Amino acid sequence: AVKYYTLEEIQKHNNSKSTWLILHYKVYDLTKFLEEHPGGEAVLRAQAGGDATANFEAVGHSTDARELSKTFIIGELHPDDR
Ligand code: HEM
Repeated sequence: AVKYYTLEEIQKHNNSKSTWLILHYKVYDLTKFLEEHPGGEAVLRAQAGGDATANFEAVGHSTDARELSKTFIIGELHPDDR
């Protein structure tokens, strides 16, 4: 299978580096994208844990981003979260 991650497991990644989150039932590791991500390592690290779909969408982001995200996809939201 793909190995989905629970909101909890994703929630464990919210300290300094470990920065995961859920964007439309999809998990994106951006731990090695903090300093890289133009928004500035802050909003990403803060919204880390999950429930950033609205935040991500609120920014809008472009096609390039939408595609990049897929390259950063680590899996999907656990089938026991939804
Ligand atoms: C799925 C992974 C993500 C990728 C690949 C990504 C990529 C990008 C890129 C390329 C930009 C440039 C803006 C543009 O012209 O489109 C950007 C800006 C931005 N992103 Fe992301 N992003 C991701 C996730 C997030 C998340 C989860 C948040 C919310 C916590 C976020 C918040 C922002 C903000 C605040 C900006 C700057 C807008 C501003 O305040 O001026 N991004 N992102």
